[PDB]
Amino acid sequence: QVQLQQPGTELVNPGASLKMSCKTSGYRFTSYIIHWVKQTPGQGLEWIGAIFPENDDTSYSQKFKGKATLTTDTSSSTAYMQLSSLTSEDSAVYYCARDGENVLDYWGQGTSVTVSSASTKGPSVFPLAPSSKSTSGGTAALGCLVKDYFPEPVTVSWNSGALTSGVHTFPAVLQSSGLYSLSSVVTVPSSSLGTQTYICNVNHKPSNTKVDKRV
Amino acid sequence: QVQLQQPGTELVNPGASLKMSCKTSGYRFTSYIIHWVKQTPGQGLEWIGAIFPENDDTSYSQKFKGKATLTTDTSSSTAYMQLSSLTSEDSAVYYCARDGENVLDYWGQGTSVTVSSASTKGPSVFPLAPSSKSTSGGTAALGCLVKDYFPEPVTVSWNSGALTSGVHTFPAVLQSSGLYSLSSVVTVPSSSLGTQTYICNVNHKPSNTKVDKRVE
Amino acid sequence: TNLCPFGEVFNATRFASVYAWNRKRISNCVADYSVLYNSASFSTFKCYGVSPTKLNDLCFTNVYADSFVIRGDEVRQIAPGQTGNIADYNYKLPDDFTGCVIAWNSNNLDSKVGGNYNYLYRLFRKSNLKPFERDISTEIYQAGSTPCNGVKGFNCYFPLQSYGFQPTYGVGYQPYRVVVLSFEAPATVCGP
Amino acid sequence: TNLCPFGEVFNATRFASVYAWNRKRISNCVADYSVLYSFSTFKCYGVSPTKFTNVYADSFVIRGDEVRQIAPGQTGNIADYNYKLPDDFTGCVIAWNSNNLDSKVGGNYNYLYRLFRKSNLKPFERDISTEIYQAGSTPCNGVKGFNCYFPLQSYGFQPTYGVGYQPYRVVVLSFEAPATVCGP
Amino acid sequence: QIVLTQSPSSLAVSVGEKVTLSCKSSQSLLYSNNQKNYLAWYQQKSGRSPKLLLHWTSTRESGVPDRFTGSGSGTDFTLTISSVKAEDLAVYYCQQYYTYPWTFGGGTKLEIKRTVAAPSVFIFPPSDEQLKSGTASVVCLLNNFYPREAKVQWKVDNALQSGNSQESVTEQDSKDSTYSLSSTLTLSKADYEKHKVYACEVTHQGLSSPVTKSFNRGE
Amino acid sequence: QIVLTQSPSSLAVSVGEKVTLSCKSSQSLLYSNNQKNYLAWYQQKSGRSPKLLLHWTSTRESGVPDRFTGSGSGTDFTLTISSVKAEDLAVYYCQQYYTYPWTFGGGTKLEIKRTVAAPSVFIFPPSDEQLKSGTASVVCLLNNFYPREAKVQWKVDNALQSGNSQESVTEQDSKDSTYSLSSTLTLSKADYEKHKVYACEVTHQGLSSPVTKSFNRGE
Ligand SMILES: *[C@@H]1O[C@H](CO)[C@@H](O)[C@H](O)[C@H]1NC(C)=O
Ligand SMILES: *[C@@H]1O[C@H](CO)[C@@H](O)[C@H](O)[C@H]1NC(C)=O
Repeated sequence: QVQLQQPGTELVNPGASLKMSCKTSGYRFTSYIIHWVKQTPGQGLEWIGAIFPENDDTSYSQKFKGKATLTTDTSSSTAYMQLSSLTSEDSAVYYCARDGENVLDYWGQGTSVTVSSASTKGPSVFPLAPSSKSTSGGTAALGCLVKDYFPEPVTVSWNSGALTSGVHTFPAVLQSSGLYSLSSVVTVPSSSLGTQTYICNVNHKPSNTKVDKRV
Repeated sequence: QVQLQQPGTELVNPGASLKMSCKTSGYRFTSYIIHWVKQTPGQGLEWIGAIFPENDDTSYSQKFKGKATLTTDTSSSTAYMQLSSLTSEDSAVYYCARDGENVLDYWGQGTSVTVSSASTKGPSVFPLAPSSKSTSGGTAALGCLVKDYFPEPVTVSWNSGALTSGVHTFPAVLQSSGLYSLSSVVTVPSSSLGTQTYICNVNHKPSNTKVDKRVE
Repeated sequence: TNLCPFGEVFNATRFASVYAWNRKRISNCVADYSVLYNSASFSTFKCYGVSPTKLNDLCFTNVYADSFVIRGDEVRQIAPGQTGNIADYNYKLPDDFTGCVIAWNSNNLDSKVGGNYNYLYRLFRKSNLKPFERDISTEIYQAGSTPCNGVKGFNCYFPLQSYGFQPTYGVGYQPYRVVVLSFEAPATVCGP
Repeated sequence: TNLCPFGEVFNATRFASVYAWNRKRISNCVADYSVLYSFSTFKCYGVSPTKFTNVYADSFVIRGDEVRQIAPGQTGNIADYNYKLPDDFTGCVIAWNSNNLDSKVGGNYNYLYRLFRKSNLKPFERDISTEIYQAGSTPCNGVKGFNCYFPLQSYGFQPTYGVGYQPYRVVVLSFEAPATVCGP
Repeated sequence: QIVLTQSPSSLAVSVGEKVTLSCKSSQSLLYSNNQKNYLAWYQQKSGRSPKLLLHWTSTRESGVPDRFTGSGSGTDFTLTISSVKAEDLAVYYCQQYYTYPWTFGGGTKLEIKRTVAAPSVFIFPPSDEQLKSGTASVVCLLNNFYPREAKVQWKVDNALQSGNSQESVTEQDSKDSTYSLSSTLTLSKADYEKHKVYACEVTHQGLSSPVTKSFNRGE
Repeated sequence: QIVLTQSPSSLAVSVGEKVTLSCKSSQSLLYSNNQKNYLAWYQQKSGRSPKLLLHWTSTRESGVPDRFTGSGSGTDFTLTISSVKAEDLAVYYCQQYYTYPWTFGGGTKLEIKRTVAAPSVFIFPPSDEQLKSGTASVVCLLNNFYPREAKVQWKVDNALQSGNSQESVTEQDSKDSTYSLSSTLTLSKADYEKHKVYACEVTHQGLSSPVTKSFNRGE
């Protein structure tokens, strides 16, 4: 039950600083060193640095010296990374990982940092209804439209997790508004449309908005 | 010095009866009751019964009533369990324990009873020599093969008790012969093979056989 | 000037059981101890911290006479620094004991054909009695972890046993009446 | 026929570091403990303090805050990596303040402890290893660096320190065929 | 700083094929004392954290299928998958732990080859709830298609539309090795009610034409 | 007879994990007079006798570590280990002293889940002394490995052997939480002197390639 927990999203005004956490559980914090890794979307993994929780000794890549400061709180079992003077390059997913006998077996889910002066906006969810093309192969397509949201990301689930088959959630596209939009579609039997009930669950954690929409 | 002492091993012919001892020391025998517990290998603990040494009052499990008789000798401070009509199912470790201030805090080592018509046979110790082709990283394994012994158990020590780290004494296996064989191995620095001398000490308390074999 | 009422303690028709031992305060009176020592009706008359001979002229702040019946073998235990059932769980004397233990055979009075079941002793106790401590409890003794519920069974036993004094028994198992005189409120018991 | 030498352990001028603890076998002699029982700690386990084939005397110096760790079932750097007592221990643990002898102005750095080990010590085990400790996947090669640390630290006993961080001399007597150590 | 070079950056393989991935190091990752090579292999599937598959070059972690195997010494190392499965779709990275700074390779993206699959084309008319907001969004779904190349053009009343459409393509599926596309045409409610036929024109290899999916507004 | 049911019979947990073990009784073990529950907990490490950890459900014995805690009332009781340690590998038993007959549960074996460690393979030739007795034993040691599952194949002159080998596995270590395995190939002196290359091939999760250790009679 070794768990490394990171905040999912941070919205940072440009030119500002951010400190991001890596709460740890299931192990003695002082015993294991914590590594920090950066992945820009569509790009590979970059090592920023490592901290030993016992003495706070630090090792860093040349690029992150003076950009990243690694710190530790023994009581909270939490590791922190602070970045300075944030710019567009600093917009990425930052990962916390734990060294062990197996190297980096334990990784966090990730923290996505968006460097924007923009404001959090919640999504407006509208339905894509199964249409009178009955039947499109014995199979019918239905979905939800998630629109007008910032920052990324939004999570879409179907039937509270029960529906995982035939579900395609499309990558978000930035509209001219500066707001993102996505579509989630599920392919289901046309026989089920009268009987089964299909509800999409949309969560935009940055705006603290959860929407359940039935199709 | 509260001590409950039981014989380590007993060999019984099938159809016969075994009386086993639990000598007690360090306390007034009459003051504390003695419980008897059975463990079949790889399995859990089963209560047989209890005796109060003052009046010889006894309580038994329905399974062991008519199989187990509990007795005491006040002068010798010894408690006894007699088992009757021994069968292979009665082959197990029998433990004696004292109900003290808080349940069973003082237990004995346990008596392993083997029900067999076979005789006690002492071990043959053969050397497991390290490889000259070594090394894989500076570490070498040497060992002793203890073979053709009945009944269990055998104890192996390395260098008269000095060598405790890197030692793996494997669980014994029953061969088709009806005799047990085991291996004891120690991982040692390869550099030490010329300097230090490795001798294994094998004891089979059932046969009073003690063997010291030098490896290389 | 009024003589102390030792006759009440020594010549009581019925004596008490050792577990339920009886204590009488002796105060505001004059007692001749030597008369008892030369009474010569006593198998045991041992004085600790004092001599029977000089006892006749002395005064004490408080005198307690403790009276009970035990068996003849157990008279040795009614003494300082002694161990055994009577000493451990029935009647205990202090190591710093100043006083006299007097005992006599009571087979003529305390023994019956068929047995005298009235006299009792404690065989079982969780702890040893501290000096001059009386436990008259009749609760079931737990020799094990399992609870009793006031009911007997394995691990659960009544704590008192009976001497069952019978006339043709041997002298050790025969009844003995014991009076322990304890001496240390101004002095209220002067010897002549 | 000889008087057992408790004095050679308790009144020893010099005491060992906890990692390098010393053991003396007490045997073939007469031993009295009412005489021994001047000491901050005198706890007996498995036996009664108020009331054995061989006796072993283990002697070391630790800080006062860490005397509690010299007990059965105790977890801490001293129990975990320096001196371990079995949970089934039968014996007596005695300790006393040694600030007068084991503290120095500027510090006494001659008393040391193990802060780092891969495994907890087995009961009655001694590690006198001074090898660099690897806290990470990267190899150390006998050289300090990140992931690479000397395993031992110094108490640095100083005279004006608080009692908890002050030096304590601890003797653990372990009680363990025939018999050659008899209470007279 | 030790430099890890992975070749190739991307490769496409059929299911059942053996794959050999390569990591080359600027400096030897062999340690003389243990004779072990300090390299680790990671797999990151889409939208997920990296997973350790192998450590010390050849050591598989618990739960890793035996198809994944590690070999190499010094500067040259290889990750071998015997019989790749569709779920093996991921970017595979090598990391060195011999010296600090710790370094990772660029990664190899494993793509899966599959037979051509025509898309299934569906059109979704704007919801009444959205029209209340004054915005109409028409969504066209191209579903379960290989290869990825596809074009969608929107024709309102047979007039080609420009500047009002945005498209998103999914990553390859873990099971069918296929891609899906969504084109959204966004118009004001006012423009939506001025036109009747909204059509999605689809171009794909498995499709034998520029194919049209259409709906009439109000119908 | 009171019945104590322990679930699970076995569990595997990581170091630093919290373990809750259950004891369920057919009858209530609560004594109304004292509000005490007459259940006890014991730990039996391999090769050792049972040791009392807790009495009256929650009362820990002297010397027992603070991590061990007991809880419950009536019929449902639990033993909690906070931050499980590697030495905590043992079989834990629950006993009732409320009534005689005294009863014990089946037991729950705490096993430690660790990181895969590949085996170190060692081959030992038959001794000259054993041969004088007419029997040859070839021993293979696989040392310090997790997971426990490992396969040993005996090949003589590249001939797979069946029915001539017996294996033993050690219990998990109190420190490294690993396992060690011994296979003994037993064959006649005659068969031994008829062939030359005696080899042990080992397959395990930690090994990407099979590891063979071999010897030739006379080398
Ligand atoms: C008890 O009675 C006898 C006979 O009368 C007498 O001699 C004795 O003194 C009496 N006991 C006491 C202590 O007065
Ligand atoms: C240590 O010396 C002092 C003074 O001579 C003495 O009182 C003490 O008993 C000695 N300790 C031991 C254990 O002999």
